[PDB]
Amino acid sequence: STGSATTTPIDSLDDAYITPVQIGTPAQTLNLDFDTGSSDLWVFSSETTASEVDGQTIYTPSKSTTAKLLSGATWSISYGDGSSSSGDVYTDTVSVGGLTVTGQAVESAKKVSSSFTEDSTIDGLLGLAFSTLNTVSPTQQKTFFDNAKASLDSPVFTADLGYHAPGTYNFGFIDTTAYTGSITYTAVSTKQGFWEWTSTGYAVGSGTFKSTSIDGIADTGTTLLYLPATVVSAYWAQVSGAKSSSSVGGYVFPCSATLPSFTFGVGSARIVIPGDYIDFGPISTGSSSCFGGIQSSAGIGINIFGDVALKAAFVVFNGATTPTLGFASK
Repeated sequence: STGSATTTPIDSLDDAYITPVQIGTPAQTLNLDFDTGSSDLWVFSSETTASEVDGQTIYTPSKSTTAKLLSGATWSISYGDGSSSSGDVYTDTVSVGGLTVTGQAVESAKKVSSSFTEDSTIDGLLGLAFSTLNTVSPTQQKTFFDNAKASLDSPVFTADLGYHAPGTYNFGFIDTTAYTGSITYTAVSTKQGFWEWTSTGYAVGSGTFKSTSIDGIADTGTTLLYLPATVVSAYWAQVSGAKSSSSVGGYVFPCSATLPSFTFGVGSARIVIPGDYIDFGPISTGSSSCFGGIQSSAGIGINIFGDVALKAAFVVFNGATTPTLGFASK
């Protein structure tokens, strides 16, 4: 089997991407944030505290003839941005782009933190990291991909995120028309539950490539590119007037600037992030200070190849017995 679904930016900045997901019988379609940095499929629901729902579409398990309470199971998750959610668990039928899993754990939120409430466009998350990170207790549950894997034509999924445009998540096949050149595959460590790999270096604009190992995670659920402070300083030094602002929470730059590209290495291959992808717009409405899309990972404890980096590539998440990642230009 295979599946193929379009993923759409939630706003004009590509702050996140939503993908429609069918849950239950009859189908209830929710727009979920596919997150290769976490491993829980959780949704706003008829159980979510009413004051914490503000425009999201909810899953109502009592209206699904295939929903079953997973007795005694609870979940609770905290994300790197400080947001969180928790609740109980049903199993139900879940379909993505024509690919169906029966008995998928659907984590129903009883509580969500303010940032989730305040984002009416995201109805929940669909985790695509390794199932060892799933938070369901006392019986840990599998991700949608883990449950689908054995049925897929090939044990892979691909992320093809758009810049200010829709893109595609495919399951079970590699669309050879969706990228240019060849796909370069690179080793993955699953020791922390992430799609963790080592980039071979970077370049800023037209500058020379610096060969240096940068361990980090391929994380579709993180907006920006978080790299070591040395690398980030080297980037922003090429932008007149750019500075790190403690009050804003990162590097800002004059909105009048033209940003240089940023290249990262995948083995001997190179992925180029155009400068425009690194512009996240005014820090507040009407400001001429703009927020940068490359930020320091110092204090986060891990480097994160988030959407800014991944949207410059066609990315293969290879869930073979020994997982690997593939990157191609597009």
